[PDB]
Amino acid sequence: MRECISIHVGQAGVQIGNACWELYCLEHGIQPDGQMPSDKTIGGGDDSFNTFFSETGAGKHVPRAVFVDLEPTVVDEVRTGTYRQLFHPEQLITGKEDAANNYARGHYTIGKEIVDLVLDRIRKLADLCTGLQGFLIFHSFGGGTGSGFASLLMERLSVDYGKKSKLEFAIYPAPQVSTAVVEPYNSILTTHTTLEHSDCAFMVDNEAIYDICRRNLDIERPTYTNLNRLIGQIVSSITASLRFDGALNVDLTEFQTNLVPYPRIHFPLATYAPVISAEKAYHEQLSVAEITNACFEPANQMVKCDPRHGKYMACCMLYRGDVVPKDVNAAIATIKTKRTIQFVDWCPTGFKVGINYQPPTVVPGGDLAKVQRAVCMLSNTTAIAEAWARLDHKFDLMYAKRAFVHWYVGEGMEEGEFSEAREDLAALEKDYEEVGVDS
Amino acid sequence: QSLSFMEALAKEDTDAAVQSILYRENYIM
Amino acid sequence: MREIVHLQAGQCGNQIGAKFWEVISDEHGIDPTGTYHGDSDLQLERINVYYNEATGGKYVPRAVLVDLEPGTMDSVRSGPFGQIFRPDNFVFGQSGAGNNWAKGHYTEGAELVDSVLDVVRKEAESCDCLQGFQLTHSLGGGTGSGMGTLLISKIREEYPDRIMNTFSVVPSPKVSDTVVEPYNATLSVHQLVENTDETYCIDNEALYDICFRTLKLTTPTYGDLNHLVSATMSGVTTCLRFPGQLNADLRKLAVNMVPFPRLHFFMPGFAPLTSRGSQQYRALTVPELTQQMFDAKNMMAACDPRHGRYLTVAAVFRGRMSMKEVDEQMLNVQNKNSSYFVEWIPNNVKTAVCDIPPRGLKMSATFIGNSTAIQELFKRISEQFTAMFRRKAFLHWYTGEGMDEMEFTEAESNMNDLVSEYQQYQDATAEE
Amino acid sequence: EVIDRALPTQHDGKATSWFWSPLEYLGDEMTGLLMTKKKTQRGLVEPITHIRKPLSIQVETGLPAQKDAWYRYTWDRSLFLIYRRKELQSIMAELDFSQQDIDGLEV
Amino acid sequence: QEKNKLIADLKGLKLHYASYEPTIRVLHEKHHALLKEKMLTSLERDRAVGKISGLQATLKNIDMG
Amino acid sequence: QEKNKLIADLKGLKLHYASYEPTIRVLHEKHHALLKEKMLTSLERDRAVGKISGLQATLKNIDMG
Repeated sequence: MRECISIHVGQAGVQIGNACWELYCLEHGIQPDGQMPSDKTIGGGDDSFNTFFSETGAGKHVPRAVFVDLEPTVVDEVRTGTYRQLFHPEQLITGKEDAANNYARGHYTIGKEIVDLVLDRIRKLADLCTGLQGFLIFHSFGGGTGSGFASLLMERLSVDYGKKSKLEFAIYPAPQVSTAVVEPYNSILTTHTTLEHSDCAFMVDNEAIYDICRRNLDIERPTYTNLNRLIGQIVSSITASLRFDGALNVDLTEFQTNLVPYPRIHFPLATYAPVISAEKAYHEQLSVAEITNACFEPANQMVKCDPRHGKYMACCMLYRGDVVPKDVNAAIATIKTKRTIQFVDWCPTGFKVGINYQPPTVVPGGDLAKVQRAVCMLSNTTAIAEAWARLDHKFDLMYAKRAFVHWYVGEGMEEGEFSEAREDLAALEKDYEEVGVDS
Repeated sequence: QSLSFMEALAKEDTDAAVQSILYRENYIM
Repeated sequence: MREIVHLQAGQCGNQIGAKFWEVISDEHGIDPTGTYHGDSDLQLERINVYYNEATGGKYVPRAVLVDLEPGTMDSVRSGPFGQIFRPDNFVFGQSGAGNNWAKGHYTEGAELVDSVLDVVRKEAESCDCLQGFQLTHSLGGGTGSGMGTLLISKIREEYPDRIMNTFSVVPSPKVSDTVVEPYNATLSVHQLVENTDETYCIDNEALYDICFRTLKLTTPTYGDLNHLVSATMSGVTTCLRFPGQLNADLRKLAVNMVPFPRLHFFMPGFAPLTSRGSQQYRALTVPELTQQMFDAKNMMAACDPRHGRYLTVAAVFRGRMSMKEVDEQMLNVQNKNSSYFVEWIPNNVKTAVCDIPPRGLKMSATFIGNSTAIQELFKRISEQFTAMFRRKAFLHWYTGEGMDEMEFTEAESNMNDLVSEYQQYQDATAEE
Repeated sequence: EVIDRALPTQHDGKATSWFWSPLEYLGDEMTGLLMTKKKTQRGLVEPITHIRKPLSIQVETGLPAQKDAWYRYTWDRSLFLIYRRKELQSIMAELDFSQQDIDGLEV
Repeated sequence: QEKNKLIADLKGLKLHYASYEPTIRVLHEKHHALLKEKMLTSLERDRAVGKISGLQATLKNIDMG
Repeated sequence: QEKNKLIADLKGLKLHYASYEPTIRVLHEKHHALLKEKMLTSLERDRAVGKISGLQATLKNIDMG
């Protein structure tokens, strides 16, 4: 049935997968041991857990995920954890050498060495499942592992399964803040691969997360754990109708079919709401209209971009919690007449209604409070094209005199690929503005 | 190119008057 | 697994290596006997990088001491931890170098080289896979300078896919130790720029001045400088020794902060350098540490980085603060101090935080960068070398060994080319 | 009239589509009835009206349209109002295009 | 009256340069337009010239025999 | 007092202004020469097209035999 396989490449991918799995286990009452020791006082768990977990003959749950990284340090860090009795060691492949923000090595001299292993693992996992719809590939653009290894694996997966959905989730290098220097070097190459070989791609950054946490959560000292929790909440909200039911079921196919207006324009604008702390969820009346209005606020977007610069082509709304249809109708009526929000002269309306009866759950020790209902936004607009423009400008200014290029040349790679990727991104942008140009 | 560009060209053309006024002010100071 | 083989050369190199070994042994809980007396968690798992598994859990150093004078082995063996090393690695000759690079390379580098190659080959085969080789030496003599270049060349020829990092001691005109020192420097820098991955600059005068004006030490000695450099390398090596959140390795650092192979020189530096009476009056925070890692006063260079432009910067932290302050600090520094780094390349600062705090100190952070400050050293070395090669004095000693004088001509030509390259890349304008 | 047709056009709540806005129960907890909204909630499109006065009639009323004291009215020349007059030209056009000149009409 | 005109000129220069900085942005998009056609076009041009010359020589001396 | 304070602030303001000015002027002129290089590049495009036209007619000549 509705079962998917998740892919976790790089340190960021592995930690995101850990956050997602722990969120799922706590939200379904899944104990860390792997069985159901709750024999005195029950606290839930009688639901459809087959989407993500598997039921054995003795009542054990086996996670269905791929934890691969070129550096063994992250795998070791996960191994010594408290959840080591949950998964199996065979799903956590270590390595001798890694890429560590390098594409040539991790794509030719590093990634190509471990191919048969991961392919056999994923084939076994797929055979272990009955119904397959899509995948959850978790990587990053700055990380050389999650760029080169991710690209080389996803090309093979694309040529091996053309009837299954290919998702994407990674981190965008913010123009203002950054961790490394060679990040756009990897990004320019990875964008072409994700564009001409995949169906949809989700692009997020951390500076927007920092802004929203300091503005709302009001933390002077944030950490990666909150970022991972935000990402996991977003992912769970997206795949909420799969693990459960509701008034209007929205499967992966149901939304991804409309979320792609064109084969070249598949970069939605995700927006999670409400992103608030404990003290912000007590004396604040929560309805649907306000949060839907807040969803379109640039201060709440996870990508630094003013939506007022371009206009929207396709919009997808999802909901999770005790939501009433009349509130959604009122919000739609309000937004459809708002003069601030811009849209094209061609699509008068378009959206989805995802009603989820089960409210989102909380985490003991986390920051999110008990919220009666949740909402997630996926829109498509042309105003986001500036980020690719900035990336192209940076790649150009660093490619003029070939900074840190002799390394890739010596490793072994065609130089004209940089010209190829540059012209591909130029054509992609040009298409984006042409679409944004109305009559 | 937009009205910013025409304004920039005009102020560049009138930069002679701009610099003249600047020098007059400096001399008065 | 992923282990590092360490090399030793020169009496100063030998003493600083012994100091580093003692420092790491104390940090990781090793008694002088040879057993283990630690009480930590990450001091047992990745401990094999510098040690080797043996019976009874008695971990052992991985270092080969190369010297031409046996008077150093007796000195280093009588120390508190001198009885733990491998006496086989102490390969010493019978005749001293006499501060001659050519003579030591020719005479004392032919019949003794075979033993050190054999032992290092045995050590390399003893492990499964290796990353690189660390050699600590000095250019002030023929022991550190005469042989280390030859050893580095040999190991590159045998194993080209390895890391060649070193911490050679640069000379200084104000504080010298050898009359023919710039000759040896000119000879050594050629091999440094031709057959060496990367090299760090080490100065004694700058460290002495730093200690005098900041630590305010009564009787500063070589032990202090050895402890300082040991802390510096330990802070460098903790990225692999003690994994944290954002881990890094030597090769990524090498590739990321070397824009061109001909310029592989760096400048190190440690942040918390205070006085004895100032330690319990201090504020442990990010802006202070950024100020001490950004100012030239705390840097261990005998020059002024403010004369040029910053090329590559890497901030390696060791502790538990967080991420955001580092990025905001580097952002505002680049915003304000715009006239100190290459405008053509943005984001020249690398972030790296080790979640594992060091032993005995709570907040620690080293500074590894490549600023435009060594050009003065190179040009003054070129000036003194040209002056000395003008009338050709102190040259019969080198002539008598057998080697000719064309080597000096080609070396000075290389130095002129390198300094010209450095100066014309210093003014790296955006365009015409 | 002008600004109260323009500012609800600018912001939320006061001029939204009231066609689907719910009601309230009160009196005492729940022993009575729901409330009702009976206004332009229907969809009524109310046009704009204006009023002036003619010259000689004004003179016979007591003043030939004399301006008030030159110094008082900082509000009429308030920078905020002037800037809004610069800013809201779009909405002021959307509301009414009939800028009026009236006083010269007497028979 | 002198100081009044002085403050007037102060604000005038302030606005003059705060409106100058838009032309720094305008030149920013201008050299962006330079980015559009300066290098990838030149790179493709030179590589096309090289391959064209090579295959020209190859086919010509193949047929001449 | 007021004129002295205004003098100090205006001096700082105009010092940084005159720091900006030569940069943008030389940026304009180097941008003009960059567009000159653009014209050069387009000319090499044209001569490459001429060479490839030579290629096509010579290959028709070798095809006819």
